[PDB]
This record gives sequence, C-alpha cells and structure tokens, in this order.
Amino acid sequence: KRIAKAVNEKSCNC
Amino acid sequence: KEEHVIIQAEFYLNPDQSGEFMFDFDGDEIFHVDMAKKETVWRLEEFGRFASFEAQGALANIAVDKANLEIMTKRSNYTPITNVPPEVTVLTNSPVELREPNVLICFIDKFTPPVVNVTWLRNGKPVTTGVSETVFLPREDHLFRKFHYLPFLPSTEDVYDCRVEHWGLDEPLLKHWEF
Amino acid sequence: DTRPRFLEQVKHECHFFNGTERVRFLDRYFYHQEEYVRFDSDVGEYRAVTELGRPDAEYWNSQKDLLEQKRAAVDTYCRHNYGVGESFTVQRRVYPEVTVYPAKTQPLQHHNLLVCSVNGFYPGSIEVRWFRNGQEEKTGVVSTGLIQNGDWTFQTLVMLETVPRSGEVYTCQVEHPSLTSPLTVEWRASSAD
Repeated sequence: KRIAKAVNEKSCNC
Repeated sequence: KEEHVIIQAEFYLNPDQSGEFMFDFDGDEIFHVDMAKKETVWRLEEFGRFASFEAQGALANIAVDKANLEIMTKRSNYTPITNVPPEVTVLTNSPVELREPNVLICFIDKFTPPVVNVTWLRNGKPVTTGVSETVFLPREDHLFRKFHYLPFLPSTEDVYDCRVEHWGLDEPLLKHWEF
Repeated sequence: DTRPRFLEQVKHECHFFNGTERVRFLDRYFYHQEEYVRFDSDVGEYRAVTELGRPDAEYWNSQKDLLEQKRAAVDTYCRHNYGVGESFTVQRRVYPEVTVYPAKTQPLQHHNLLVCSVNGFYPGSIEVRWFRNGQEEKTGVVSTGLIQNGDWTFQTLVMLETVPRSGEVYTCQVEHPSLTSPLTVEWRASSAD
C-alpha cells in the first residue's frame, strides 16, 4: 500500500 | 503512555543546499528519499515488499523547506546555528571471536548541524570498500545521530578507528577498537 | 569552509496509543533546534511556540481548508500509515541471540564479571535477569543499557560482578516479546575451573 506524505505549509513572507 | 511514534522528518541546510526527507518509527529509519536519483530507499529491503512511497513528493516538500528557511533566516536576523559536537561510540554487532565475521559500528550522536565526515581506519588507513552508512537520523531534542558500518574479520594484527570531523570539535575525534 | 550555517527542520509526527484507539498528530517546524510553530491535533489549530512563528500561526489558521486538512490528518495520514507499515514495524519481532561468558579468564574464588550479551533483538523492550544457583542477583549488576544498532536491531550487555565457586551455576534469563517459551542461558563455574 502507499505511504501518505504530509504536506509542508509555506511561511508568510513577513 | 504511547505505544509507537511515526515521524516524517525533513531538513534543509544553507549554504550547503543539502536536504533530507525520511520516515522514522520508534527511532529507526523506515526509508529516506535519494533526491538526486528521485528514489525511495528502504532501510531494509524487506520493507518495500508491500509498501511504496512516491519519491517525487519529497522534492516538493524540500522546496517548501528551502523557501521556509529563507524566510526564517531573515526573521532571525541571520542568527546562525550553534555547532554541537558529536558523542561517538564504537561497538561491535556481536561478541567478537577471532576469525568469525563481525561488524564494527560507529555511532555518532547528539550533534548539529547535519554535516559530518566519518572515516573508518584500519591500521591508520582509510577503508573505502565494504563500508556503509545511514542518513542523518532525527533526535527528540532536534539534534542528529548517524551510523557507519564496517564488516570485518577479527584478527590480533589489525586495529580500527572511527574518525569523526565536525565543526563543533576542536580536532578530529578518534574512537578506537581492537581485539 | 566555516561559513555560518542555517537549518530548517520539519517533523510531522503521529503518536499512537492502544493500537490506533487514540492518535495525536503534530505538525512541527524548527529553525536550528528551535521549534517555532506547531499544529497539535489536541488543540486543532496552529500555535506559535516562539515569536519566530507568530506570523505563521495567524496566517495558516486563517486558511479554513488548510486547517480542515490538518484536523483530518489523524486519519488520512497517521492511521493510514500505521496500517501500511504495521506488519513490518509494529509487528516486527526478532529473537535475541544470547551468549554468556566471563569477561576475563580468572581462576575460581576470585572476582570476575560474567557477561550476558543479548544481541540482535527487536523491539527494544526487554528484561534481562541474573541468577546464582536459582536465586536472583540484584546487586552488582551493570549494563550498557539498550543499544540501537541502526538496522532495526538492538543489543545489550548485562554484567554480574561475582566471586564464583566450584559447582555454582549462573543463569541469564531474557524476557522479550519475541519469545514463545522461556529463554535462559547457563554458565557453570565447574566448566571454567
């Protein structure tokens, strides 16, 4: 079966 | 108390432009992605029997890690990492018996950043053939650990050392083994 | 090359209690070793861990679809991946190789260290006990602790300080999840007289 990847959130350019 | 923990651990490091994408189960590596080859690399061959991972997905994540690093570096006013030097231990895989094949393990622990040079030495000479190593393994204190391996045939004639270089050290660190 | 370095880490963690009855998901972001922002499924939104993360917690929490995805992670990610990996991780059981030997060749009636070397086992949970003529020894027992080999096996060496005498039998006993029946290894003092 396929292992699921967690996504990374993108920081505010601030 | 928890029974198990699975961690998808990643890093990106400047100015080296080095990154890592791996999964850990209770402190052992399930796999990492070789991002040069875009390949899932299982820690034990047997793990890929049934499970799969789309290696391309790691590259997307590492790109976000890079972009985030750029932002955090600015937010911190270019506060750089403090070097934390490793603790090194040399172990054998099994009790040593003369002329019974065994494996020397060099365990490099509690260090950061994840850049290290590790060299096995036999009678002071670098050993290039038959050696293997792990990627950087995450710790719960957000330092790293790593293993290097050297299969060997025990003798009374040979001595071994693991030589470790790291920015946190004042000189190369040598850990010795002999029969 | 001693240029300053800058490190970003992310750890997406799944913590499992009583099989998968309770799961906690953490989405954790780090600058060097410093965690700056975290989603904890027990909280249900991002929170700044340090001031470096304040801009991100606010920004991500304002994205409804983003939060909904994180809140479903306990199932879409954690329980899913537990199921994928269970047979070769959770259910991995590797039986220990046990070797008993004196640390040095010494005559009887003098101090020695008896070594119980327990190698190649998985998982890490183990109990190693020493007995002298059937009586459990508690004092004078020193160990390496649990050593990870990095290859999904562990080892430990458990040493007993003793003054062995002719006719004594020392026994190392191991309790471990891989066992289907007891594991004991004896050393007879009369075998090394």
